[PDB]
Amino acid sequence: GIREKIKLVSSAGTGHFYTTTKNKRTKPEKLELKKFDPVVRQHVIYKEAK
Amino acid sequence: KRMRVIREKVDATKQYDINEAIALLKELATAKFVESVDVAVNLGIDARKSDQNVRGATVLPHGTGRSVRVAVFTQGANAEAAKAAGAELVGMEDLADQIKKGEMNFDVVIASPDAMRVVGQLGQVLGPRGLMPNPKVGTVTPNVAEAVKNAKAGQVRYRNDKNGIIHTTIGKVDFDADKLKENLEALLVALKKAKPTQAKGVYIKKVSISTTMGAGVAVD
Amino acid sequence: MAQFVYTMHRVGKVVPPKRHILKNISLSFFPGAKIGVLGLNGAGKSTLLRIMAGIDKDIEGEARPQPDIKIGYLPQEPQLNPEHTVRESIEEAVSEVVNALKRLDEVYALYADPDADFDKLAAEQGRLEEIIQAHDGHNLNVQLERAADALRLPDWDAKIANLSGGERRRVALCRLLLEKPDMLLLDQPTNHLDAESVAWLERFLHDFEGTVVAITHDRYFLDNVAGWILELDRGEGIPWEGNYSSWLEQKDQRLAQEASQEAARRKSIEKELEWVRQGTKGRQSKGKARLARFEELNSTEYQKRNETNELFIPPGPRLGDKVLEVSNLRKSYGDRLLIDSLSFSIPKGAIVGIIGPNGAGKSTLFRMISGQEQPDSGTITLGETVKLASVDQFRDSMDNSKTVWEEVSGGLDIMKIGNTEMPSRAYVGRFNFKGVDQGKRVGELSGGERGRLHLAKLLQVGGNMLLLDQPTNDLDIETLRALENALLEFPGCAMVISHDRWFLDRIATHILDYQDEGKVEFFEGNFTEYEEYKKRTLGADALEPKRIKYKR
RNA sequence: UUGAGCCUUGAUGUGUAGGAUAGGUGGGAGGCUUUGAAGUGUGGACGCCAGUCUGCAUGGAGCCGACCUUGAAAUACCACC
Ligand SMILES: Nc1ncnc2c1ncn2[C@@H]1O[C@H](COP(=O)(O)OP(=O)(O)OP(=O)(O)O)[C@@H](O)[C@H]1O
Ligand SMILES: Nc1ncnc2c1ncn2[C@@H]1O[C@H](COP(=O)(O)OP(=O)(O)OP(=O)(O)O)[C@@H](O)[C@H]1O
Ligand code: NA
Ligand code: NA
Repeated sequence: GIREKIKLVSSAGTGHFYTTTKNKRTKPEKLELKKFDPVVRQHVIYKEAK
Repeated sequence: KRMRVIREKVDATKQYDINEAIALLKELATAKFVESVDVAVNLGIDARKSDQNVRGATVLPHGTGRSVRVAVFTQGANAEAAKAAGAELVGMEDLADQIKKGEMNFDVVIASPDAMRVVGQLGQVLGPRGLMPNPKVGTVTPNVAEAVKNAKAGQVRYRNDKNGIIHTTIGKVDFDADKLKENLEALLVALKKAKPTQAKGVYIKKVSISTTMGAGVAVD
Repeated sequence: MAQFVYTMHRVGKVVPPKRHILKNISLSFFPGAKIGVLGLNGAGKSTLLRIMAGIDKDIEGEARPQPDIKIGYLPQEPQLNPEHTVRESIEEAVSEVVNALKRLDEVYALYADPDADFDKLAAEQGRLEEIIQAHDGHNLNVQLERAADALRLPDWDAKIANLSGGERRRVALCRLLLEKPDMLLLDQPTNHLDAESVAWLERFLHDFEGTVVAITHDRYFLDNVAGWILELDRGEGIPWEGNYSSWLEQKDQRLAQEASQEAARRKSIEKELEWVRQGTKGRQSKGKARLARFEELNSTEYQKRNETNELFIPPGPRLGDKVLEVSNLRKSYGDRLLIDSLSFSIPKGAIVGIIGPNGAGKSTLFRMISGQEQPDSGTITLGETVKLASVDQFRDSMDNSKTVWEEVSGGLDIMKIGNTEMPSRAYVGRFNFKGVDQGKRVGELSGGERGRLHLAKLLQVGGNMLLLDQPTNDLDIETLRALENALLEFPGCAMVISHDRWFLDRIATHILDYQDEGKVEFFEGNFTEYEEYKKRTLGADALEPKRIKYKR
């Protein structure tokens, strides 16, 4: 096991985040995708967090 | 010599009453001079932060007793308004480089809310001694009638030093000690009103009173 | 009592592999304290500096500065603008005062205008009447005219592209300093400075209070200023009070004791393994508790991450008598003459150390030798047997988005050094880049590791006229001595440019000393023989320092 | 015997160019100098090494301010220093 849990914090300022596993060794670059934010009800960009 | 001898008279350890300090200081009337007053207010405030510096101007009630030339720079017929009101010097907007080209011994700031022609070199030609005026002090306005009397009154600025230590002229010994105490109260209230946006502890850490050739005494 | 500027409490740090470069470092700092941080390339010194300056908060534990202290952080490789000039780069540092003057002149324009004269002023100018006072925006001109003298900055018209390596660090130092800060955190502040600048900086640092945490591999630099030493060996923080000479013996003692304890633990593990493997002897116990104790005894310990050893240098084509002579060389940039009427001839099988001030043409010489430039007079005459291999002065030529192995080899399972091929993995492993440490991206590399990798990548041409431009950039003591012993065995010719004369004292056989007016003089021998020459034809002149200072 | 703190007494602060070791505001102004000079040996710490502070030698009545050629000016109290 080398994949460790990360959470994709939102970018609308609300408190909402997904969680996933990311190989921090071979992918030092941070993730950012477009995911659904059910608080504001819109497809916003989710940035990488702790 | 005499300063070392009167070191016995001075009691710098003990802080002293507002009027007891003047009682001590007036016994030094043996100096061969006018013996002016050289108060030093010592506030508690950190000078490095910009917001914690104060530079105002207040009109002392009983005056200073010493006068200097007042120079007013007007863009147009502004430099002649004091010529009919007692202004020491009038400078024209077309005479910005010739306002004090020969002599600069004119300790009066320039107030002209309409003529903004002459300022001076931007590089301590009129910015090192404070020749650049602004309405924050109080002189920035197009009404010179008030400033004509304010120059004779001697509205003293609050020159904030490297650690909040300010001096002024407070009605030299020839003025009565009651007038001196009135000046003290009027300056203390003014600076208390002047207190900056951030303050801690006690604002006024100390006050000392002295003479150009006369030793210093606490004020409390 | 009182004091206590900065604190760290149980400040761990975990890297993607798994190890903890920092774990359980709890310590505090005091006003007017100088700390020198030691360690090896990979110990975590630069990460600790970043944490202490507060760049990264991905720690476990706490890291607090006392409020109202200004922190000046000098990183490993400061990044500037290749478009800017020295004037517009330094002018950025004092930013609240340039805008203060500009806005004050604009308000001097707008105040006589009768439009909102009592609204546009009392709210806006008042916020500046003290920004021009506390920071003193009026006298920045004389402040800069004085502060330029001490560092002896390049000319104002100079461009960053035209700027040389040492002058770039000088400019960055001025920019960082001008804030007048209390905490001064520097990571290898003297990478490119010469004797004059280094002595000046290590006098100013000792004078300047507010606590200074400095990363340094230089014993002599550290000794003058450091009052405390932080070790930072293998995820532990060892504080030592003394000097470098006293601390080195304690470090050696610690290593010896750890090795002895390692051997004792090994022997115990053998002895218990024999009992574990013995029989049963009837219907008796065999001691499940003893088994559990033995199983617990099988722990792990970290070998010192890089006790790097002698590097690899593959020699190439045989070289004859002609070693690229130079005749009547003259160089200039506009009117600024660097070298005039230079003529010499390197012998065969020699090492030539080049010494001189900053921006005196040392890199320019390699530039014109490698064909990048042209000589304004004379000619350099290469030998036809000569193979060229010149190391760039700057690490900033790799691509940070590539792995170590890919960057060095080129994505080939077998590459070639010189003429014989040998596998790329082995070629990199010869530079102490083990299989595990193979996988880190070259953007995720310490200064010393980056230097080692860049050297390894460039030295694969298999040439024999090695033009090294400061290989001693970010090298530890052992890393330096590995290359220092490998170079003495080089068959081909080696031309080396450096500022630390102690490295050259062991390897240099010919000397190129720069001087004023653009005077470059050749010499045959080592530095002790150079001193002998000076003493035989001497001159009484020792009045080097003047201590210009910064503030009036 | 000593660590540390506090309060008072002293001393120290040499970028360039005005004059030559000058930290900040002074408050404004010639007063200091005579409990005995600018001057004549040197006491000694330090120095960037030109010297400026200072023990003692007779007499013992002297310097600058102001002008400013540089951003700033004149050690000629006292202030948190
Ligand atoms: N993503 C990563 N994967 C693996 N190792 C990493 C990663 N990021 C950093 N590291 C390692 O963490 C360590 C960081 O060390 P740091 O940057 O403090 O330099 P140093 O060698 O301690 O000091 P200096 O280079 O200044 O002499 C290095 O050993 C580096 O290889
Ligand atoms: N293209 C250029 N235009 C103008 N000046 C230049 C140019 N290239 C170099 N210079 C100048 O030539 C001088 C020598 O630069 P060089 O690169 O040789 O430095 P160096 O002596 O090796 O210094 P360092 O100690 O930084 O390594 C410097 O004054 C630099 O500003
Ligand atoms: Na580093
Ligand atoms: Na160079």
